[PDB]
Amino acid sequence: RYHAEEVEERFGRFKPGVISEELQDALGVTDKSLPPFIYRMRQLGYPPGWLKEAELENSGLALYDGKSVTYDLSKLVNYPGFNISTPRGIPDEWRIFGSIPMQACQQKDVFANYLPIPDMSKFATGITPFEFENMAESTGMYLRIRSLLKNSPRNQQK
Amino acid sequence: MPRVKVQSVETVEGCTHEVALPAEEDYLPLKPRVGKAAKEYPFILDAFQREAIQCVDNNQSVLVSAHTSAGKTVCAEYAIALALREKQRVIFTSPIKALSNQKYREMYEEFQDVGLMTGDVTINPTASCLVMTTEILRSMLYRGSEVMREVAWVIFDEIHYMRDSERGVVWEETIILLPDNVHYVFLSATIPNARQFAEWICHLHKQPCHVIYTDYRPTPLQHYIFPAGGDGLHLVVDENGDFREDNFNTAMQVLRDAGDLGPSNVFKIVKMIMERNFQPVIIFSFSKKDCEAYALQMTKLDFNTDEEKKMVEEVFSNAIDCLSDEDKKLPQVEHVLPLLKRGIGIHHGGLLPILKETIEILFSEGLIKALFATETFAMGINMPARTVLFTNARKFDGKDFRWISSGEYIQMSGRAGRRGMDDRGIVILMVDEKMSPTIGKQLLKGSADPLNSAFHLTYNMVLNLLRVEEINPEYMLEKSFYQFQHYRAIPGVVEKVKNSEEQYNKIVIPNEESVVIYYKIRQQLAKLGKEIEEYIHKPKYCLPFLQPGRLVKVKNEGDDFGWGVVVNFSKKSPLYVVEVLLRCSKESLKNSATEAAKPAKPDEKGEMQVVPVLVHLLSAISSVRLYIPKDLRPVDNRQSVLKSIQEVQKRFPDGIPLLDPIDDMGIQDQGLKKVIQKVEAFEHRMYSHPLHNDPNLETVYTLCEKKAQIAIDIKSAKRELKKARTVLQMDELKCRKRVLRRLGFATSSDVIEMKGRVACEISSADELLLTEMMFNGLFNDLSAEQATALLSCFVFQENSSEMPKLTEQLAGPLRQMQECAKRIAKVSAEAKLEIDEETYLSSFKPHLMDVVYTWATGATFAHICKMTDVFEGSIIRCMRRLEELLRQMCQAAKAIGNTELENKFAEGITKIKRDIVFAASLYL
Amino acid sequence: EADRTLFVGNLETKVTEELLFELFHQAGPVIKVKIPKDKDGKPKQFAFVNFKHEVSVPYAMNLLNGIKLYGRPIKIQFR
RNA sequence: UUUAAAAAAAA
Repeated sequence: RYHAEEVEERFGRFKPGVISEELQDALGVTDKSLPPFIYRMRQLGYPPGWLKEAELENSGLALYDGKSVTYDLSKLVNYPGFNISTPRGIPDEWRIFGSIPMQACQQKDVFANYLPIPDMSKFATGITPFEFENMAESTGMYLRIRSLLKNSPRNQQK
Repeated sequence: MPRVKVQSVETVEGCTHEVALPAEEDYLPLKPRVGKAAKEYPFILDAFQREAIQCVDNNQSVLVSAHTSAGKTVCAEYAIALALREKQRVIFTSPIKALSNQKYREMYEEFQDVGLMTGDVTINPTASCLVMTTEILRSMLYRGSEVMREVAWVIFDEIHYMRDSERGVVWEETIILLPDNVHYVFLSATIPNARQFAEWICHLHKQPCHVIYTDYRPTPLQHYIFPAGGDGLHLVVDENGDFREDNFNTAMQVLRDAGDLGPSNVFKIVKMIMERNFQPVIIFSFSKKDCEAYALQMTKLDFNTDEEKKMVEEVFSNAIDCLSDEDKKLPQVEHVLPLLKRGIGIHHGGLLPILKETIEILFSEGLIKALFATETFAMGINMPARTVLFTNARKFDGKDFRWISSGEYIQMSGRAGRRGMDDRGIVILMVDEKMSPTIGKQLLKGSADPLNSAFHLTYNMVLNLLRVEEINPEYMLEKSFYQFQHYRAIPGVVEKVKNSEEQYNKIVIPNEESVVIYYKIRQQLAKLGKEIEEYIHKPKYCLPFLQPGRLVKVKNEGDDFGWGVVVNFSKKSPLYVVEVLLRCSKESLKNSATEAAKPAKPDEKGEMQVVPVLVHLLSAISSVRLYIPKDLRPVDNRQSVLKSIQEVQKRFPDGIPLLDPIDDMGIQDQGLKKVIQKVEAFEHRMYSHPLHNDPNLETVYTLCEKKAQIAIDIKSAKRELKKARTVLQMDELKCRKRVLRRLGFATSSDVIEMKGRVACEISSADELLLTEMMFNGLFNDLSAEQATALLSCFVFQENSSEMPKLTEQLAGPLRQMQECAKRIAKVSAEAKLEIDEETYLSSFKPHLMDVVYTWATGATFAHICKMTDVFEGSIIRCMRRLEELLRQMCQAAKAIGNTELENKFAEGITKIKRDIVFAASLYL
Repeated sequence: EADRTLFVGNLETKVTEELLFELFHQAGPVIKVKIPKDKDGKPKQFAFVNFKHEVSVPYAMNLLNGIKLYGRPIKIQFR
């Protein structure tokens, strides 16, 4: 169902880019040291997994009367030390595990910019006459609602 | 018998104005306007509207039939203005409740001297104008409320809804019972048989009735087809109406090539629309789940600017503020807001009513630019769009699945193309693999369906009519636009029989006795051959002979495909299907997705395709088994098989041998022996006849056959004509009256007894069950909760498979109700009434009994909504219906003077009526 | 599915669904991790992970192979 | 170094 957006709670939830202290414990490295994967990551490049998410495909359908793919630049992931400059207090530990200093192409800016009938009285005989029920009055809600969007796209186009 | 004259009044181009008036009357021209016009409009009026206004200026009924958005409502507005100007009273009637609310808002903002009367609410009842659903009007008529006296005009809306087949009857009743002095105004979508309706009104009230028919629409339409698999839209129909055959054929060929070989097609279509500047779009899908899923898929676009987002947030918050804060915490309300923010909306019966109203308002104001709706939104008022898209052209009506009728397609597509702002409406139809070019052509080129009534008897109608005096149900049955159609048809059948008779007499035969004897003998031989073939086709005798090379002739009555080679056979489920390799027509082949098969036309050369025929169609199972290639996929091989069959035929110059049913198949049962004896005797008798050896007998035999055909046609036509000379449901009325008297409702003389008088009130659900249970004292002990739950069980009807378990209090009462229903079904059956007891008992679904009990206990709405699976919209609908039924039950208890039940139902109403379910509509 | 599946073997005992999902989601969207347990009630050395797109599966491997989790390398294999 | 498709609706 549309409102049943509980698929995102199979076991929990997380966010991209950020690093949790519990994750630091899991990896065996605290937060002071730069993550080791970053080394290999900056020796690999930008992950393609999130690339598809930020990529929008233009429909190729054409009108049979008788590609410059679009990317959402606001969805770019943040990977400090590879795409963004490493936060202060974290040196360029490229000598650990083997790596190189963050390159411009590895950096975020370069990658981003790269892209008869009976009478009525007879009827009412022997049966209870009809009575009005649920009598009520307008609360003016429609009036105020209409007042709110006084200048709407439809109205301004009128 | 009806006697009505249809004078075709001359009119300017665009409309066809014709008046049906009683035969003895003399047509006269309509007088021009007298005095100032009732109301003035800021824009010029197209011709047909002008003629309608002139017609209403003379207090003569009128039936406007034109495409919605052609501007029908202007006539109703003028009629209301005129009625108000003369201190009269008028009534506006609409089918649906929500449409009634919208119309009421429009009218109130127009004149401000307006009321409203529906089951849910009533506003300003003592108003010179009223808006009410048909049911309220029918209640007024049956109970003869004094308010009905002052009325002079009645404006029926969406009268084409009269063929609803469930709520259609309520129209006819209302039309029949009104006094003659009143004048009508009927607004309907374009329909072919409007003249019949006007004639019915004239004959029924004895006054002129006009008909204005116009197919003109303001902004043209262009119809494109999207095949499932293709990569483009083909302009199948242009605004000029010239159905482009070549483009349609190309689209269907692409469909076929894909079949025989943006993850979602709808996503591609909507994206293309967005980038082509067709933003305001209505996507029609005939399933709630489909609409939900498609809306969810599109949660990655945004058609709205930030300012529109702020406006939408403001409007949605203001609309929702009425509900309690606990209601605002519902997942449904919370989760739709993002969609509206980005410019996507949903509209189907499942949703909550308040959300539906809010989405309607937003769409009317243009904030939402892509709305996924079911068929219901089509009937909405003043919610057009620049484009309309059909996902699936298959809907499940009350009966079963079917292709959408051309009428529904026209009705929905009429909601495409605004006035002035956009000058080209676009309608796009998606077609899947299970589509045929013939079906597509019929759907696109078809016209509106004819208006055929659906009148059917109801116990409430019978009881009420019996109660009142100086009238009986026979009157209604006679005048209910159903006998009327048969009377209109009678002249056709009369002329048909007369013409057939005169032509049959015209035929000339040299000596009919001998020719007739010969023909009878020939027919008897044909019947005996049919019996023998029936003997052969017993599966246990012929199946061993249906080998993958056998050479059998298959001849379905009328159409014979000639010889063809068997390929395979199987037991389908217990008939047997044999797959032969016949010559097909290359037309049935192209549209084989729906067609069955057709013999190859003699002129052209067939395709030699495999046809799955039924076993008994095998006219003759010859015995020459061909050498089959063993791989019949490539089209080259099957032509080789055709050549082989031609060679085999050339080898046997005088007919291929056929298996002898007696010794080859080894049939032993004596019946075949006797049939053989009979056929031998008849053959000898035929040969010994003289005319058999005579020459030129072929033409004489042909004309004798045609004479016999015409004779049987005359017999059938006159039989059915005599059949049509009687009222149909009269037997049904007799059965209903028998049932009513058998249960004490009506005396043997057909005078309503107190039981029937009580049963008169209840009209929202079954009456006999409720009245019997009330009298049998079932309710005397149940607490308000159990009674409420049972009544809910009455008013629920939906395809639900949950079958929940009911623990203690919701079971026993249900079992007692089951016993009473079984008693009623048995009594009906013994009175010779068509009724299936099991189905009747299955109608009362208690699926919501537990839900309603919990809700009455005091549970919050979110709690119950999670207690089952039915969409919250259905729960709200059932709850409202149950509330009105409870009010009627209170009235019945008052009638029988049993204060206990009155108090119990008062408690029930008080408990189950609170914030969200009975949320006052924001249109008021 | 099989294209988007990827077996994980020799994972540390405390390695549960939450930590693996946290590790694997950062590189790209991942459907979920399957750990059919043995008759012990604790995570096995064997398990599987299913990603949203198979194109993401190699990159994770390209980025992760025998990484030091809980001071213990974890191997990853294909179908 | 690897476990069933199913719409719409009311006194």
